[PDB]
Amino acid sequence: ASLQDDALCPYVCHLLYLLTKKENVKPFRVRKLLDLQAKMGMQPHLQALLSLYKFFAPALISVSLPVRKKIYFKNSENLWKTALLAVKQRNRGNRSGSFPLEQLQSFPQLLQNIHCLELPSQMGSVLNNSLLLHYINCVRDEPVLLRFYYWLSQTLQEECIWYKVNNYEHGKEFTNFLDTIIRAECFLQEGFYSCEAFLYKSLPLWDGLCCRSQFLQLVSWIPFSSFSEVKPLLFDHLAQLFFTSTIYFKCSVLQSLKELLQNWLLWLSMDIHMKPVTNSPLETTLGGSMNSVSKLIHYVGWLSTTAMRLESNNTFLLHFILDFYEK
Amino acid sequence: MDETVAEFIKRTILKIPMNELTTILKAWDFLSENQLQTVNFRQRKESVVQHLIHLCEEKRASISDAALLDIIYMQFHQHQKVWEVFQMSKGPGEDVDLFDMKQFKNSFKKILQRALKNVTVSFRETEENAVWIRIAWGTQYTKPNQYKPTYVVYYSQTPYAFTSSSMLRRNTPLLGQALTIASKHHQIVKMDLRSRYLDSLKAIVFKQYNQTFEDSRIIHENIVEKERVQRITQETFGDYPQPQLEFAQYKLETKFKSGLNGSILAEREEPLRCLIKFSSPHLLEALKSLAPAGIADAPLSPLLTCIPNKRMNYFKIRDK
Amino acid sequence: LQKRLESVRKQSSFILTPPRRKIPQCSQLQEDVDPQKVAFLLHKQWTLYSLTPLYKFSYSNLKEYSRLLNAFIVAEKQKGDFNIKVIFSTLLGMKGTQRDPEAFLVQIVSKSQLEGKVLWTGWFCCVFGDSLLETVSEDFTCLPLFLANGAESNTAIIGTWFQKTFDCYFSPLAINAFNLSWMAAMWTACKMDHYVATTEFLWSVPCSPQSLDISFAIHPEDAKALWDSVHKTPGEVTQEEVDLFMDCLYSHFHRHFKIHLSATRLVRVSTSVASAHTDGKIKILCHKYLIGVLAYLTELAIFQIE
Amino acid sequence: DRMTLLLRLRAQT
Amino acid sequence: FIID
Amino acid sequence: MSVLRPLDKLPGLNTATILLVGTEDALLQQLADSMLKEDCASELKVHLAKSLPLPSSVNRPRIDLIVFVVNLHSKYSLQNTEESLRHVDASFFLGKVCFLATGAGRESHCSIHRHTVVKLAHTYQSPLLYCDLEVEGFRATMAQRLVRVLQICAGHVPGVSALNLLSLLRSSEGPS
Repeated sequence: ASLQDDALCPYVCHLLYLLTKKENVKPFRVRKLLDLQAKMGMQPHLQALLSLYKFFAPALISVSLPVRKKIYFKNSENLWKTALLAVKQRNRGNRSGSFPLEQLQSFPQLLQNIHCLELPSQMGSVLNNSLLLHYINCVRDEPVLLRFYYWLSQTLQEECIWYKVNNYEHGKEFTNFLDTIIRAECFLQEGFYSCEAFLYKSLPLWDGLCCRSQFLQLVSWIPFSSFSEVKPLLFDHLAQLFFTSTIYFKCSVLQSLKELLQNWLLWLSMDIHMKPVTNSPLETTLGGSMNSVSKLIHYVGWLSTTAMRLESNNTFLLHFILDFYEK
Repeated sequence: MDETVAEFIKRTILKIPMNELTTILKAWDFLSENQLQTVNFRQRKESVVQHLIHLCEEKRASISDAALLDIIYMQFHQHQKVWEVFQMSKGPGEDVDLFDMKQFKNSFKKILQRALKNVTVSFRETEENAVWIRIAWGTQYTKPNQYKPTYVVYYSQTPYAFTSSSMLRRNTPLLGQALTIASKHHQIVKMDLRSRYLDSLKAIVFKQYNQTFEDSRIIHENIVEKERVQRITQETFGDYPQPQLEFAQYKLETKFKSGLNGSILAEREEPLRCLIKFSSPHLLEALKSLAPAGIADAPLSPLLTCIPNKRMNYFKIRDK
Repeated sequence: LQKRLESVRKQSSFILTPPRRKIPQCSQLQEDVDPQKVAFLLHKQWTLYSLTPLYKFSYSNLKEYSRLLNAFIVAEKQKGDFNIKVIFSTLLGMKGTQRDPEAFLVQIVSKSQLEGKVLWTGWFCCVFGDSLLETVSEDFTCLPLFLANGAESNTAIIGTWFQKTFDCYFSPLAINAFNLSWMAAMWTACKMDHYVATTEFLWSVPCSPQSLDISFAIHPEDAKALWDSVHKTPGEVTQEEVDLFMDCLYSHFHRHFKIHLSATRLVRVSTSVASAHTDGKIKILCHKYLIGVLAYLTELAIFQIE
Repeated sequence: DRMTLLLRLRAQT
Repeated sequence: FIID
Repeated sequence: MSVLRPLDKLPGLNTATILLVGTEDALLQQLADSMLKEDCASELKVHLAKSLPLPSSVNRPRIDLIVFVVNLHSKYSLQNTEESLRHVDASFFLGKVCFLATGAGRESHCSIHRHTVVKLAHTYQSPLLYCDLEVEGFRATMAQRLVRVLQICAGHVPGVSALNLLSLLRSSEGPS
C-alpha cells in the first residue's frame, strides 16, 4: 500500500521482490499493477515484480511477458558501488495431481516423487535430462513411446548428412547428437523404434565413410527380431560393403556384431525368467529362437571364412574373428 | 511553381540511390558546383529531398528541365524498361537523304502539338549524335502521363530505332508514323525483337560489337565423337563474346510424324498448336554448353543459331 | 503396434507405388458441403507441410485454444496495438471415408477499426489417409497434411505453438520430378466439357552454372487427342501408358530442336485442373475435382512420415 | 624383390 | 523449316 | 559386327581396365581422376564410353569390368542404358557388371523411381549400389570401391573368382 506514492515506487518494489511467497500473490494485486502499467507505462521495477509473479503463480495473470535477458534490479556484486552512491545520490526523489518438471534440481527430488510426474511440452527434452531417462526405464505406456517415435524419426530424416548442402559444422552437431543416442540406448538396454527404422532407409544410401564409427554403433544396439526380416534390409546391404571396403571397416563390422551378439543374448537369457504367463511350453519359442541365432553365427562365420580369402591370411583380421567367438 | 511537376522532382530523388547520386547531378549540369558541396550527401535521404527542392525553386526549373533529369536517370539505368525495335524502309527513286537537326526538332514538335493538345516533348543530344526523346501522353483534359513515360532512341542516321513499350497501346501507330515523316522515310515496319538490355540490343543489330579480332590411363575411346560435338559450336558460335538476349517465343503449329510409332497420331490431319518461350539470361552462350555435355545432338538445329543472323526472336514454325 | 510394424516393411522395401492406378471420379458437391466456403479455398497460393498426428485434441476445447493462440502471437511480435483474432472454423462433408477425423480451418481475421482482411490461413486435413489410421491409437487424431497461406514468419510463430502444446513437429514437403509426370497424366485423364486453360510444362537444365528454363505449352484439345491414342485399356492408368506419353512428348521436341529434355528436371506442371511446383506450391483452380488432388497429396504426406 | 613378382604373376596366371 |  | 565380349584376347601382365559408361562427361571425369589417387599394385587404364554399341577399335585390351553410371535425375541416362544392355553377352552377367545410380542423396528433385533400377537389376542379375558423386568425400569412398571390384574381376587374389563376386552381391527379399 506504499505504491500510491510515485516517488518511492522503485524503492517499494525492491522490498516487494524479496518478501513474496505463494500466499502473497493475490489477484487484486495483479489488477492494480496492470492498471499502473496502463497509466505510467513500462518501468523496469514493475516488469521485474510481475516477472516474479509469473515465476510463482502464472494462472492469475492473463497478460504474458517477454523473457529477455535483463538484470532486473541491483545485482552482480556491486556493494562498493552502492556505498559510493550512498553519500549523495538518488536520495532526494495423498495428492493425485501432478508435480512440475522444472522443480527437479538434483537426484533425491525424483526419489521422493516418482508416482506423480507430469508430461513435458516436447519430447526433445527427454534426451537432455538424465533424470527423465530413469522415467523411460520403468514406464511401459503406449502413447509416451509413440510420440517419442514421431519426433526422433523426423529429427534423423530432415537433419541428416546427405539432405544438406554439405556443411561441416552441422555434421559436427549431427555427430554430437548421435553421441546422445548411443548413451541413451546403452542406459535403456533396448534400441529405439525410430533408430532401427532409420537404418532401414539409410543402409542402401550409405557408402562406408563420413562418421563410420557413429553409424556402426547405431547398428550395434538394435533389439532382437526374426532372421528372415533382417537379411533383406541389413545383411544384404552390409555384405555389399563388407567385402569391398578397407580392412579397418572389416574389423569394425565384427566389433559391431560382437556387441550385437552381446545385447541379443542378454535379452534371450532373461526372457525365459520373466514369462510365467503362457501355459504352453516354450520349447517352440526357444526352438524358434534357436535357429534365429544359429543362422546368425553361421552367416558371420560365412563372412569370416570368405574375407580370409580376400586378404590372404592377415593376422589383424584373425584377432577379431576369435574375439567374436569369445562371445 | 506547379505542385504536380514538383512531385516528379522529389520522386526522382527517391528513385536514385546515394552511391550514384553524384553521377546524375554532375551530368545534369544546371546547378553550380558550389551548391552541390553545400548540400550534405551523407545525411538522411528525406533531408536530400528537402534540400534539393529549395535549389529547384530559386533556379526556376520547368517541365523541360525536370524531363531532362529523367533522360539521364534512364541512361545509366537501362534495365527497368524493355526495348522494341522499329524498321524504317527507304523508298524507290532515292539515292541520298537530307537530314538536319534543326529540321528534325521542329518537324517532330509540330507533328505532336497538332494531333493532341497535351504532349510533352523533351530532347537530349548525346555522344556520336544520338537523340533521346521523352513523350508524355495526355489525352484531352489532364496534364500528361508523368509517372509512365515513353522513350524513343534514334541515332540520327540509321533507319533503325529503339522504342520502349508504353502502357497506352492506342498511340503506338501515332508514335511510329511521326518518326517516319520527320526523318524522311515512307514506310514503318514494326520488327519483332525485344530485350531488357539496350546495350546488348545495339550489339546484335548494328553488328559492330560482336567480332573484336584482327598419361595414357585417362584415354578416351571416343576419338570420333569428342571433337565432333564441339566443331559445330566453334564454326558457328565459338569462344567469342556474344550479345545478350533473354527471350524467344516460338509459335509452333507443327504436326507429329516419326518412324518409331505407327499407331500414335497416324490418322490426325489437324495441326498441333504450341508456343515455346525461353526465360533464361545470356541464352546465346547458354546453349553452347549442351553439346559437349552430351545431352544434345552435334547437328544442332538452325533455329537456335540464326538469332544474331536473322535479327528476330519471334519465329513461326511449319512442319508436317 | 503390430499394424505399425507392417507399415514399416512396405516402406523398407523398394515398392511403394502401384503401377496401375484408378482414374479419379467426378466428386459432386453435396448439400452438406458449404458452397460459400469452398469458393474461398479456391484461387489461393498454398504451401504444403506434413505433420505427425496430434495429442489430446477435442472438438469442444476450441474456445480455450482460441484464447491461448491470441495471447501468444501478439506476444511473439512484442519480443522481436494488434487488432487480430483467430477463428477455429470446422468444415463438414468433405470426407469420403467415414473413419477419417473431421477437418477444420484456422484463419487470422483482423478486427473492424472503422468482414476483416484475412492475413493467414491454416488448414488441417486428412483425405483418404486410411493407411495411417490403424497405426495410431484412438487417443490420437490423425491429420497429416497441412496447407498454409501467407508469410513464412507467421508460419513459424504459430508452428512453434503446435510443438509446445500438441507434441508435434512440422516438416517441409517436397514432390519429386518423377511424381510430377504421374499427376500431369492424371490431369490429362480428366473429363471436360467447359472452359479450359493451357497445359504448361517447365524443365530446368542441371548441367549449367546458371539457370536455363524452357516454357512449354500444349493445347488441351490437342492433349486429349494425343492421350487416347496411347490410352488403350480403359479404367486403368498403367505404368507403360505414362512412360510412352512422356516419350512421344520428348520425341516431338527432338525432331525440331535436337535437345534431349529427358536429362532435364521437370519443376512446374500447370493445366486446366491445377498448377503444381516441387517445393510444395499448388494453385487449385477447380472445384469438381477438388478431393481427387487432395487425396493424392495425402498419399505422399504419409510417405514422408513413415 | 623379383620372387614376389614371380609368385604373384604365377598365382594371377 | 521455313519462317513465315 | 559391333558386339562386345569379355573374352576374346589377352589381358596382359598385371594390367586391368574399366569401361566407364555414362552420359555425363564432367561427372565421370572426377570419378576417373579419383581412382588414380588410391594407389595399388596394378596398372589402371580407365576407359570412358558414351553409349553402347562402341565403334570398332582394334587397340582395345581385354575388358574386366563394365560399370553403368546411370543418373536418378535423368531419364536420358536410363534410356541409353536400356539400349546398352541389348548388345551384350550373357557372360558379362556372371559378376562383371556393376551399377551406379547417382543422385541418391537428393530425394527432393529426383526424376526416376528407386524401384525401377531395382527391377532393372533383378531381371538382369546385377548388383546395385547407391552413391552421390557431387561430394569429394563421398567420391573417394566410391573410388576405393571401384578398385576392390577390379581386383576380383582381374583375378589378382587366389581363390576368389568372378562368379564368386556374384554370389556375395546377391539380393533377395525375405520369404516370410
